[PDB]
Amino acid sequence: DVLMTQTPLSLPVSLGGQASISCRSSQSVVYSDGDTYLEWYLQKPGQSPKLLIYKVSRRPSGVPDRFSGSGSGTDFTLKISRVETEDLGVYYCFQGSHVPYTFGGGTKLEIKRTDAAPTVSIFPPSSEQLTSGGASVVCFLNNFYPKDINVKWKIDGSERQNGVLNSWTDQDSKDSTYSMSSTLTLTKDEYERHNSYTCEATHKTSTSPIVKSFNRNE
Amino acid sequence: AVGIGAVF
Amino acid sequence: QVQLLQSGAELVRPGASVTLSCKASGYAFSDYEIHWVKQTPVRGLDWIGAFDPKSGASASNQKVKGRAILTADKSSSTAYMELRSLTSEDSAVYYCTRLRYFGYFDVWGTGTTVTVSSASTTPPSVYPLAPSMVTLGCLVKGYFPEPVTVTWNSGSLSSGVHTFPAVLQSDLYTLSSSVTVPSSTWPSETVTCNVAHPASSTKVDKKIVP
Repeated sequence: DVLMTQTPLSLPVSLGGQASISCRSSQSVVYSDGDTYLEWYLQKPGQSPKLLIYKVSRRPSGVPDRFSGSGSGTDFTLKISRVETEDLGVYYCFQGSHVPYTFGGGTKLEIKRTDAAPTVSIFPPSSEQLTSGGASVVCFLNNFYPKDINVKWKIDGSERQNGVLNSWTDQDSKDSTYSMSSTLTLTKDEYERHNSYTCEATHKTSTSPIVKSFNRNE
Repeated sequence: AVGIGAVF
Repeated sequence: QVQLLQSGAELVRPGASVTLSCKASGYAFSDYEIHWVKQTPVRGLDWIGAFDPKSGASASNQKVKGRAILTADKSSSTAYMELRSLTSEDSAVYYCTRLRYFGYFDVWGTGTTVTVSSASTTPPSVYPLAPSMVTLGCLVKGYFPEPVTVTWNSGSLSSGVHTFPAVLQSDLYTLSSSVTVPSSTWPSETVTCNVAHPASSTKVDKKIVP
């Protein structure tokens, strides 16, 4: 088949900067009609892939001219000229000249933005969950940057590490931030044997943890 | 892409 | 207004077959080929095969070969791809897309999340999370397979929603969702989280109550 080697795997770029993604085919992708069917696709999180560039450099309507493509022979390049928050996702080159059609491995665009501190919220287990004998305490850490963040759970002042489960969103398509959800699951009997539950988030934006907590007795 | 039936 | 219609999910046991369908809406079916593309998690697209309604020709990628059968029902405006003898390597999201001769993939389906596993479906247990702006949440716990869909107030509340990707633990998935609303709107107005689990055909609404 036609191999499509795409570089880089991961492309950090500041808002308004210039991104360039390269693709190198194993063979010429010129078709017998004289045209070359090199195409570039973007897969934004949660969505289907969408075409940006066709026939090496042509642009369908609705695709801004900030996206441009060029290529000779085996070597092809896609250029995003002023990165916008919505340009985040994984980009793929594609050859459509020779069956089986093939995609490159993909290049994830990461947008560098100004630092932002998390908004933190804590949530006791619902009574409906308590009726089934388990209890999950939840902490949301929303709209912060950069992506790295630490969370620590304290039950009655004592650190807890077992039963914690953390998940990060992808980068936000509108403000280029990240969010994270932390869930501590305990037995309902264990949840009822202690009083105070605390979630503390430590992030680069500040030396002091942002602390949230509750008591069941309130 | 060219399409798998373009040459018929 | 052109659209391609695809099933949201299919749970398949190892060794069994799946049939995926792509139904066109808003264009003359025979003027475009239907192609299928496999998306592996985190990264990767693979062209799987194609069927051309005009000439009847079909092709598929040789990595799956012997296992893909591509067909079309021209009277239903529907394309089909049967994939036989599935294993864990075949779990992925499968898209269909249309292609005119010497054209490009202009329209895409929303994709079918295919999971190959011997476990049975498990609908979610959805839990409301309740305690300036107020942030409220929904915990969607203990469901298999992927995906679930989460909307707030049946989708009328779309700004300020964060839905966190599922994590697999003890062979069941868990995710959460948070919505941030003005302190003026809650609890004075109703905020409901709406969860749909296509592989079990189930739907759940949980009212966020103080």
